[PDB]
Amino acid sequence: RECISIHVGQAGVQIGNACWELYCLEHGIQPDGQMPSDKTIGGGDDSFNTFFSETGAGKHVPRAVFVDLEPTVIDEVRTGTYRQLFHPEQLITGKEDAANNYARGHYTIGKEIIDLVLDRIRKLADQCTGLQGFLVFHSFGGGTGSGFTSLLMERLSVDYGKKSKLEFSIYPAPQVSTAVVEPYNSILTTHTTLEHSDCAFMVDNEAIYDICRRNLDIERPTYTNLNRLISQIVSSITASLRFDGALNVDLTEFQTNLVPYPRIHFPLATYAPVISAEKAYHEQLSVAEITNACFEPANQMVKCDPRHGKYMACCLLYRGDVVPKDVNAAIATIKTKRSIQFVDWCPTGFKVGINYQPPTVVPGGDLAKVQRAVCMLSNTTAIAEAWARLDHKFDLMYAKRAFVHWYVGEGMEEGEFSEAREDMAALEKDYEEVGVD
Amino acid sequence: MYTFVVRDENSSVYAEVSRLLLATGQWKRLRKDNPRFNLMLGERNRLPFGRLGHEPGLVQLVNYYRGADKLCRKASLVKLIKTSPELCTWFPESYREVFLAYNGNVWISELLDFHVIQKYLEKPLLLHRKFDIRSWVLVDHLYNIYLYREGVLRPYNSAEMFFEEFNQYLMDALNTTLENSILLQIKHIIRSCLMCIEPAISTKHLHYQSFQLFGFDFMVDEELKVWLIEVNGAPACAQKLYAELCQGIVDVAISSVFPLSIFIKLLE
Amino acid sequence: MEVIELNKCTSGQSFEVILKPPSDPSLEEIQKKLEAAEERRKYQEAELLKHLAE
Amino acid sequence: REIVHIQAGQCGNQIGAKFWEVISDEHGIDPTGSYHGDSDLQLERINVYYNEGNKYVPRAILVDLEPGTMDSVRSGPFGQIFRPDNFVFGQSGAGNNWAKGHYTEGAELVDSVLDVVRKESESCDCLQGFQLTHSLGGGTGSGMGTLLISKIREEYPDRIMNTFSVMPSPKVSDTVVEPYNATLSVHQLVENTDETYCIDNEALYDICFRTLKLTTPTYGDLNHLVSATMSGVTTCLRFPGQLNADLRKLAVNMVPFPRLHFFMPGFAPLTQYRGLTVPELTQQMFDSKNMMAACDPRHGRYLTVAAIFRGRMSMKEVDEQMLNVQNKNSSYFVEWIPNNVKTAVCDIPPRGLKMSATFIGNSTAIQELFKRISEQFTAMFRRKAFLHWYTGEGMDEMEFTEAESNMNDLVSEYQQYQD
Ligand SMILES: COc1cc([C@@H]2c3cc4c(cc3[C@@H](Nc3ccc5[nH]ncc5c3)[C@H]3COC(=O)[C@H]23)OCO4)cc(OC)c1OC
Ligand SMILES: Nc1nc2c(ncn2[C@@H]2O[C@H](COP(=O)(O)OP(=O)(O)OP(=O)(O)O)[C@@H](O)[C@H]2O)c(=O)[nH]1
Ligand SMILES: Nc1ncnc2c1ncn2[C@@H]1O[C@H](COP(=O)(O)OP(=O)(O)CP(=O)(O)O)[C@@H](O)[C@H]1O
Ligand SMILES: Nc1nc2c(ncn2[C@@H]2O[C@H](COP(=O)(O)OP(=O)(O)O)[C@@H](O)[C@H]2O)c(=O)[nH]1
Ligand SMILES: [Ca+2]
Ligand SMILES: [Mg+2]
Ligand SMILES: [Mg+2]
Ligand code: NA
Repeated sequence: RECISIHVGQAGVQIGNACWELYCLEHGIQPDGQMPSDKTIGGGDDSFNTFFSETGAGKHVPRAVFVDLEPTVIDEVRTGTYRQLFHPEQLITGKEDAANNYARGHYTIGKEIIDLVLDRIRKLADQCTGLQGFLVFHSFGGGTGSGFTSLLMERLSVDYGKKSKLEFSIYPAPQVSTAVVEPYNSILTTHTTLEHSDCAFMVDNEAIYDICRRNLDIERPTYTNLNRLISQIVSSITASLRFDGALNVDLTEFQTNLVPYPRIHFPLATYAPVISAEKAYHEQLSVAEITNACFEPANQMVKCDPRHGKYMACCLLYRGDVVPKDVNAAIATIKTKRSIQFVDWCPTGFKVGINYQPPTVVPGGDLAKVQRAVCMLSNTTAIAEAWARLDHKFDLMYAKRAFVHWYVGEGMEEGEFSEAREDMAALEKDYEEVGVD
Repeated sequence: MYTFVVRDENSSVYAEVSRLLLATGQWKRLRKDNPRFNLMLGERNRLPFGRLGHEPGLVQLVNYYRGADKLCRKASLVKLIKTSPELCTWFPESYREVFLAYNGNVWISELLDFHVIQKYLEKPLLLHRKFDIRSWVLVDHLYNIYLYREGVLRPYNSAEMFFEEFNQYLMDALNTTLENSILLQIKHIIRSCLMCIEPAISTKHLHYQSFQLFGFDFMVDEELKVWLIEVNGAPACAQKLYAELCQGIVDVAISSVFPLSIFIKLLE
Repeated sequence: MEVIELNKCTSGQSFEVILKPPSDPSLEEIQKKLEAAEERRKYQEAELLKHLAE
Repeated sequence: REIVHIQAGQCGNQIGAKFWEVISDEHGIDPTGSYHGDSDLQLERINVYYNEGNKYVPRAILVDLEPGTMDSVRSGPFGQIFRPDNFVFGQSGAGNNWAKGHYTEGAELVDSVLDVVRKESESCDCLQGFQLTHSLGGGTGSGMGTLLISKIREEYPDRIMNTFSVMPSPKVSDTVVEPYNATLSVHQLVENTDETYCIDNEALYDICFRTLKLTTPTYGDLNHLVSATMSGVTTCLRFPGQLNADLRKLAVNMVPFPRLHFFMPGFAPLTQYRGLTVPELTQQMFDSKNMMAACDPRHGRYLTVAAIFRGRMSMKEVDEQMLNVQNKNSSYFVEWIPNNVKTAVCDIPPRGLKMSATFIGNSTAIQELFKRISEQFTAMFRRKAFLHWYTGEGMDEMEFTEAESNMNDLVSEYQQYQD
């Protein structure tokens, strides 16, 4: 079983390069793709083979495709250290981008390049003996990220039907660079993929940015900082697929353990501990400490107050020196002094996975290596707050129909704005029903 | 310079506070929907918090504590006392079928035909004159409890008074000070409630900070024992006490966060 | 808190602690939508070119 | 994403020529087209405005109905760098009549020009669109310019169309009939340009006279502010960076409604060895006296705004300043467009400045400019003064009436949203 990851838009690609780098460091695979640890030269069914493939030369190639409507980003991958790691076909670039327009990437430019990307994915799928699913990483705001991604979602839902697909979308952050029309793009792509997505992990650049200023003491986090921190988080989630484990060992386990209702497939993520590598000595936080930090909004990837939302499921994923007893103790302590409430139709419990392997930090990164860490994936109604915001924005622009023309010009119709907006409005009511009493 | 947006026109207290902010020469009023507001006199109902604290390079503060309705609403207050382990002798019993378990037996059949069923205080301390003890307590972003010193006391048949005057009557008629007879139990009651709900409404680490003034109703019996009636999330103020309390609110809460005692430090 | 489903392997272990118990679209349809735009677009372009000719 | 630059008429050819000189310096290109810059940044996006004996040639087509203007450019410092075949002019001249340019004596040369354009557009790997420079109140660039835009739009209806249009002013006027030519040009642009940078020849003067203290500003003076402003707006396109702006994205983010594609440029330091502080640059950038359009932003409301800071400076301090401005001036920002202001920083500073700031704003105040032009037109048109010079070319009062009207509508639209 193998996971084909797909990276659409700048973000996706960017973050991707990062995730794959961290993956190559964790799995001790050299930049040439030659993994010394690997004894199954061009073979084996080890855990890491889910995200890599062993060539007859012994090099290992990620089972993913980097694609963007412009080339300059994917050209960097082609010219990067991991350039050898990735196969040229895996890298699909175009001549012009969507120029920040959902409609432009989805319809106008989507149709031109949709089939070529589906072919490449299909070549990967054929090499896979049993594809578990697809990991799509993208950004709501950009018009390739939203438009072209949602079109690829519908296509993958048709061509690969059964296979499961996990999202990794990047909620738009005004602090970070952002186009004015990005709320439109976000709603549109949400609405379109809402049924094509099995489980969607959102990462607000607003939250990641402040986390880098705060824990890493970075005044102006660059995308690089932000992507590194995100890669650590993705690695925590992807580690159940890339290593031997009983928790979330296949893509289905993520939906089964975290998504009670299909529409509520957006689980809040919280990670600990984020330590600055510049600091020479760092206090070693305990299993209880990291466990408690998970319940702090500052360490959430999407700002929101879980105290005012019910929980539908919660999973703690520890990496480092962590034992079951520590986890149980911390849970108990935190539960007594925390305002944790689960929906009645759900049991109050926490599935805990622990990987003895410690967190891995990229060399010279601003993240200091830690001896243990935890990343909590919890499905709270509080995530619906982030929907509201975006929604509000939309409205304010949509009342004047500002910037609509551009989209309309791409062949899209003004009705689709209302459709997507109603659907978000339903999804916001569902969250309030499940949690709000 | 500072910006604030008044979204609660009916708020008399905060109406005065916003006027003082204008007077400072360092606070200016914005459109009710204007996002770039340092402070917000949010509306008492459906105040939007999910959009607060997300404006880049803007500190945001609100005149209400999210989740504080539990202590305020009469129904939630009773539940809170009963569910909360920390939360209780000072609070009059209130009420399903347990109410019948009625088996002095006055409350405040026909009533059931006509809420919460709290045993009526048959024996009320009378100056025969019944009075209501109103205390105003403000909680800053640190959740430090502060109790406005001024208080207002708002014939009987079995079937506005200042603290100073009331204390004088207590000393002349009862040989006791308002502080030892009643005001000590008030403090304990206030701290008990607020600190019970403090974890649930704390904004210490939240992206937006909060503050809020409260009015607690106390009823003192013949034995000079205080009894909690209700907590007011948006309490008014005595006309004379309006200026002091509003000014205090501006200095303790608006000014601590946004720098440009008439209160008792129950918590700090 | 009751721990269950305790799995130990060389990579890690997992368990489940419970504090308390509980109380499509056809390719044609896709393509039809995409083509529709095309047309709508074309219409517009034509209109523009016709205004240009006038 | 090459950009086909096109300069028409005297004014258009003069300002365009400096623009090339300036950006050639910044990109380390000398008059011969050879490169000697010390940083690769310069060569990283040079293809946006140049085509490469390892020499970069500007992707510019010069257009005029009289040789004089184009001959001066050829004699200019960078006259060599401009491709000789791209020089395209006639001998009739346009006698300052839109007609003479948009109808009578331009219909000829227009075809010749479209051919060079076609040649440039073919070589371009990805044609971003076209850049045009002209004076809305003259004859070749006012009239013929708008004609080429229309022709261009028909051949390349998928490309962005941007114009640096020089709004005529009584302070710096050449003929009484300049309002007429402007009003006609305005309406052309309203329909066939995606982006138009309004550079009022009035303001420029003022700035020069007042601020820069120049009693008798010459056209060179004004042109100097113009070249600087030009380099500014075009920075993000020329130089690589975090925000690789492009014409299309630029239109997508600053244009809430099509007709409203007219922007007020602003620059600071208005020129010096004392580099301004990031607060100083930020207060001047939004300063009325630093905008090249003669409109008061306070009299209207900013639909959208985009800033760029060139030179080494504190990115954080930059962001802080911008935030302060927006927060202190919240009333001048449309609420219906969330986050309507954005900033960007380039490391390479303008030539001879340690750091600068360029401002691009779609303010409803821009209507002032069109109101001025409309009043003038109305004054003369009410008595049909000088109209025989256009009726002689075959035009009709009705056409003057229509253009007059449209410019009034556009004024109305800017106000509607303003309130
Ligand atoms: C001031 O700096 C500049 C900004 C722009 C516009 C622009 C104009 C705006 C705006 C945002 C943006 C911004 N839009 C954008 C695009 C892609 C994104 N990807 N991810 C985020 C994101 C954001 C620019 C990045 O590309 C552009 O052409 C855009 O807000 C209201 O007005 C063009 C420029 O050239 C002239 C320019 O130089 C002066
Ligand atoms: N965290 C992170 N966010 C990114 C990154 N790149 C872009 N963004 C975000 O991306 C959004 C814009 O989307 P892009 O990825 O740039 O757009 P796109 O997919 O390339 O599509 P186009 O509009 O045609 O370029 C902004 O909101 C940024 O916050 C990144 O590399 N890391
Ligand atoms: N159990 C009880 N015994 C005696 N008196 C009681 C009582 N419950 C309430 N009261 C009196 O009756 C009045 C009604 O109580 P309550 O405070 O709820 O009034 P209210 O509904 O107007 C809210 P508020 O007074 O804060 O505005 C109080 O002022 C109190 O003095
Ligand atoms: N800023 C600036 N304005 C100019 C310049 N030359 C002419 N103008 C303006 O252009 C208008 C006349 O147009 P002109 O250049 O003679 O156009 P033409 O018929 O095509 O040559 C007048 O308002 C002048 O104000 C110049 O070099 N710089
Ligand atoms: Ca292997
Ligand atoms: Mg992109
Ligand atoms: Mg002339
Ligand atoms: Na002739």
